[PDB]
Amino acid sequence: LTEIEHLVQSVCKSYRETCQLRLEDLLRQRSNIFSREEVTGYQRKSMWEMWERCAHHLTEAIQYVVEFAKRLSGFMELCQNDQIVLLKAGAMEVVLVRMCRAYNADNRTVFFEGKYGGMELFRALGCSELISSIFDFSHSLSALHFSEDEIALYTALVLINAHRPGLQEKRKVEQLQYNLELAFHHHLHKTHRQSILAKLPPKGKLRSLCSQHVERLQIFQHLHPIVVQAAFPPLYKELFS
Ligand SMILES: O=C(O)c1ccc(-c2nn(C(=O)c3c(Cl)cccc3C(F)(F)F)c3ccccc23)cc1
Ligand SMILES: CC(C)CCC[C@@H](C)[C@H]1CC[C@H]2[C@@H]3CC=C4C[C@@H](O)CC[C@]4(C)[C@H]3CC[C@]12C
Repeated sequence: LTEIEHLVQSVCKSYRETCQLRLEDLLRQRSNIFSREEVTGYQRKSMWEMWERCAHHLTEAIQYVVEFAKRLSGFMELCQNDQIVLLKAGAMEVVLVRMCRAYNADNRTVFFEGKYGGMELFRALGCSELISSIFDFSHSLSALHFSEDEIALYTALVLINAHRPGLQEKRKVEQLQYNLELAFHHHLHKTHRQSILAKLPPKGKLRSLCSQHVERLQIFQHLHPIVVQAAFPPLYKELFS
């Protein structure tokens, strides 16, 4: 079997081992929806408590994407500067894509702390426009009905992007990117799913939504800082303190 069919398998394996929540569990749990009383309970929480909860869930989700990245062929062989550049730009873009698996377009709910709730769950954060943007992005992805393997290959390409400003070894990233692009294109062809290519977000869209999200996270972190045990300290230090 070709270098490319092995690359498809290695990316899908890495994804399955780092996917954090099982799609089968997320789909089954769709009927499990926060009550009016449970929603009011969350809305009455202080923004500092809701921040602690959301910051920790987002940090944990990022750490799953760091593991994913570390398991991609060639990622660990990049200079550390380039590993940091790709993960700083890319890891939260991958979390925002991964969210569509935990999103129900039927009732516009996301899986959060054991049940499905709407964006009004997060009212205490005072972030309505940003959170509405994140829900809308997930709503856009949900219409693709991404397979686990499509999500794996697409999110590998979200990360392995030679056009990120700051790369020291651009040609090493291009070589990895070309192989992952071929793997993705090969797999869509093999599975009669080339139709999703025309429906993928414009790439400026994910970058710009991600930029707004992280900017807001950095403001909360400045006001009420959380600490975690860094999975990748050089990267952690490029964002935390
Ligand atoms: O475990 C780690 O090594 C690690 C763990 C997390 C990151 C990482 N956090 N992050 C955030 O936006 C973030 C989050 Cl998710 C929660 C609270 C505060 C923040 C903020 F201060 F950075 F704004 C990112 C964005 C983009 C890329 C990587 C990361 C990086 C490294
Ligand atoms: C401070 C503000 C910006 C926080 C944003 C609030 C909402 C949008 C956040 C808080 C917790 C987040 C979730 C935390 C963990 C996961 C699991 C991951 O596998 C997919 C994304 C998903 C499901 C996140 C989606 C976005 C989320 C629901």
